[PDB]
Amino acid sequence: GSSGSSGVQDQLPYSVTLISMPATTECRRGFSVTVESASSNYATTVQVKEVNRMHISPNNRNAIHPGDRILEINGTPVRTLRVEEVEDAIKQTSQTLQLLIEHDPVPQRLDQSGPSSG
Repeated sequence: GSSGSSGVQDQLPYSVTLISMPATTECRRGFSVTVESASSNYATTVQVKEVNRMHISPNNRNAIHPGDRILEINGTPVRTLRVEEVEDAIKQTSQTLQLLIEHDPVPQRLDQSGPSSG
């Protein structure tokens, strides 16, 4: 009922994020998204291309960010929401835009050169 994503049981840690902001301040949205369909017509995967902290806000700016992956939009599975659907949702510039970002515990894969010499 409440939650559910091909796995009700509990395994390994995880931190989910949810951002619910009203419209996008008129005009066009503030951030762009990527739609992958592999070799089909519907959606298969969504990724955050660009994101503006000014167009959005210092509140949802922490939750969302460029590089993450949108699991659900407005409270719906993108893995099922046809491309047009995944895009239309964004077009909505007069309604509460909900974005569910997934945050993993694992550390950020950075370089591999610490403080040399001792």
